[PDB]
Amino acid sequence: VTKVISQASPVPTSIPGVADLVGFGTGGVYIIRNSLLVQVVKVINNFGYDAGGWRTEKHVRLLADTTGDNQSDVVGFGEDGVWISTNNGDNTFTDPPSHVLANFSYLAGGWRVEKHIRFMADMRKTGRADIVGFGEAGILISRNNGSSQFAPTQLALNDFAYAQGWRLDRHLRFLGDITGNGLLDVVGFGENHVFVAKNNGNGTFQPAQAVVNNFCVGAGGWTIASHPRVIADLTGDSRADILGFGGAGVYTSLNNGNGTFGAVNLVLMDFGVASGWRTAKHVRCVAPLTSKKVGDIIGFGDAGVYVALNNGDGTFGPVKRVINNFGYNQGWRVDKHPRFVVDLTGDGAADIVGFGENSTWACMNKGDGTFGPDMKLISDDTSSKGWTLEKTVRYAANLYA
Ligand SMILES: CC(=O)N[C@@H]1[C@@H](O)[C@H](O)[C@@H](CO)O[C@H]1O
Ligand SMILES: CC(=O)N[C@@H]1[C@@H](O)[C@H](O)[C@@H](CO)O[C@H]1O
Ligand SMILES: CC(=O)N[C@@H]1[C@@H](O)[C@H](O)[C@@H](CO)O[C@H]1O
Ligand SMILES: CC(=O)N[C@@H]1[C@@H](O)[C@H](O)[C@@H](CO)O[C@H]1O
Ligand SMILES: CC(=O)N[C@@H]1[C@@H](O)[C@H](O)[C@@H](CO)O[C@H]1O
Ligand SMILES: CC(=O)N[C@@H]1[C@@H](O)[C@H](O)[C@@H](CO)O[C@H]1O
Ligand code: NA
Ligand code: NA
Ligand code: NA
Ligand code: NA
Ligand code: NA
Ligand code: NA
Repeated sequence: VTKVISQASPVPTSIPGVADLVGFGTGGVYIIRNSLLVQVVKVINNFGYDAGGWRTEKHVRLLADTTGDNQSDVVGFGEDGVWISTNNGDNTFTDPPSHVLANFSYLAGGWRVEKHIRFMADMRKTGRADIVGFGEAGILISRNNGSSQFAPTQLALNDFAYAQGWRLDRHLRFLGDITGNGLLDVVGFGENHVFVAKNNGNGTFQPAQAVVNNFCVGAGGWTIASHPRVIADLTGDSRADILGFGGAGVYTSLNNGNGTFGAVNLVLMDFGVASGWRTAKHVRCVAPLTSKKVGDIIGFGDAGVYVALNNGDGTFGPVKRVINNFGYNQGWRVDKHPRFVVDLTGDGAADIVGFGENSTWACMNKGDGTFGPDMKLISDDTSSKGWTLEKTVRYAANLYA
């Protein structure tokens, strides 16, 4: 499946891949390298609640390859600027980090978690991640010129920002390739339309185009509170399609190939409000779980994990409960226990990992969207050891492969 960057998952993982685990703890940054010999390693005495004053409410902490060597670096949008610790290649990182740009931050640029969105993305196919912010006047990009040299911001597009009415309480913004050229374009679920903007390849976009009169708060009644939406390749043409978890169930609009979109269809009467699904208590994802390399549906519900497998064309097979765990009825809580659907084995079929009450747990995908037994990986990065949502950040991320 293709690289999609979203508000919900700003650190994309690779398909295929062997994702590592990263924790921005109170004392700093810790990693669990995906390997046969499992352990927790502290790598930076920074980017933490008690290690530099990092706060979920004011700052953004991410992983992205900022150098082009295919290793992920630690990036923090802090109080006064953007701070980077680079991956040394051997499960260590530079410490202290370096401040590379006095912008995209609370006091330098006036950026706010409540109003603005900050991502890291290779926007020009350089192999390096540029800074991309949806701010006040539009989308601002700082070009990564290599060797920690970040160009001052340029207004990539005068849209998808606070001045054009975009709000985190009402709308969704994504980066994803909707044309097939390998460049990340902008997809925005606005007030009355899904808009797209095509990437020019040089740090700017074409003007936005309304492509679907649906999936929005003012078109079809789609709320952030009840109806999560994603973009993902549902068909295998490498272009992002639209999928929504609506009232009745799952709605899709398939990309025509060029970033225009087809009809809106209800393709599955499950995973919606009508079948009991709730943003407050459940996790719904789209990720490849089989050899077809298209988006399948995963849902951490009450009784456990439910999957519907894509037939290969954006329609789905029956819903099956594949694991009687990671669900609400086994004590998993959206506000305490992060759960991710990511490739941990390198075969292209996404696995399940969860940071539980006492242990990190995983289940291996057998390659066909069925799973093995719940495996206990390690008793760290968990609630019981002080890792809370309010004070810490945890990701699955490809640090190397
Ligand atoms: C939240 C934040 O920006 N924290 C930074 C910290 O990472 C850095 O070590 C320090 C250097 O003086 O400056 C603080 O502002
Ligand atoms: C929150 C926000 O968008 N702040 C930007 C700032 O990052 C940029 O340096 C400046 C340049 O004019 O424009 C502001 O609007
Ligand atoms: C929040 C939202 O949807 N804002 C859009 C804006 O992006 C678009 O450029 C404008 C002109 O069509 O229409 C507004 O409603
Ligand atoms: C939030 C939601 O599910 N909205 C759907 C909308 O997308 C669909 O177009 C309409 C008629 O089919 O039914 C609404 O309930
Ligand atoms: C919120 C939730 O878990 N809903 C599930 C639904 O997906 C499933 O189709 C049904 C039959 O197993 O069981 C419900 O409890
Ligand atoms: C939220 C959480 O961690 N729940 C786990 C559950 O998945 C596991 O089946 C059980 C028995 O080991 O232990 C619980 O603590
Ligand atoms: Na790198
Ligand atoms: Na490196
Ligand atoms: Na900040
Ligand atoms: Na594109
Ligand atoms: Na597609
Ligand atoms: Na896998």
